[PDB]
Amino acid sequence: MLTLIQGKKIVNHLRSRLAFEYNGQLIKILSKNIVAVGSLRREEKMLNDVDLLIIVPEKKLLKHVLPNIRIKGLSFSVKVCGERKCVLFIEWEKKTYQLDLFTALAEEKPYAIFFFTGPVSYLIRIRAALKKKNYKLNQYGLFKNQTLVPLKITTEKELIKELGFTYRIPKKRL
DNA sequence: GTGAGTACA
DNA sequence: CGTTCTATGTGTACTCAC
DNA sequence: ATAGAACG
Ligand SMILES: Nc1nc2c(ncn2[C@H]2C[C@H](O)[C@@H](COP(=O)(O)OP(=O)(O)OP(=O)(O)O)O2)c(=O)[nH]1
Ligand SMILES: [Mn+2]
Ligand SMILES: [Mn+2]
Repeated sequence: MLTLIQGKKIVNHLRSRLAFEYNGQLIKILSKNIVAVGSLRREEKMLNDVDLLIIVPEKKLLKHVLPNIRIKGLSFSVKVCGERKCVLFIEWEKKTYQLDLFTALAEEKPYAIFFFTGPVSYLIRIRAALKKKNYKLNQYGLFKNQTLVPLKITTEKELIKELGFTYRIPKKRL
């Protein structure tokens, strides 16, 4: 375990140091395209792991953008990886800590953040509401009866509100 | 080289 | 009848027949 | 959020 002060330090260092190797020359992951989520974005006092959400700008880099990932100048061991979820352990200070990573394309941004900030209890509650209205909300979208439901939205609030729910900051999300 | 059961969110 | 407790979801990456 | 069930 590690604190929000530790986490904040760790996430800030990484945002200089991320990139993936796309067939030789490695293309630099721009930090305006990475977003701290889960506990750290809710600003909980104590952290179990740092969970991060990378936004890809074309679909056909998902084949590359997590299983060929590098963090400059620091050690790590991989336990799992895929196109959209990739879990890593880090060596920080003398510390070993765990780092989840997650991807969505820009079309998906707020829903990935809303899904990934948690908390777990909030996600469990919030969904039942719309299953009662026979809708489905996921990392990627909002859908009904097998067809996506498009909305005129850009940020997470406009999503939560377009869904018809109290918007609140991630500290006390429940 | 399609398809159920599990692990971990 | 009011207060309170409780239940509630679903995708990714993996494994292991076939 | 939301509704049903257990309890005064
Ligand atoms: N724990 C958990 N998280 C889930 C689940 N489903 C979706 N999530 C989302 C919400 C979480 O905020 C996000 C990552 O959660 P984590 O497992 O890393 O923990 P979280 O960030 O909530 O805080 P933590 O790492 O426990 O200190 O994934 C689930 O079933 N369990
Ligand atoms: Mn976390
Ligand atoms: Mn996590």
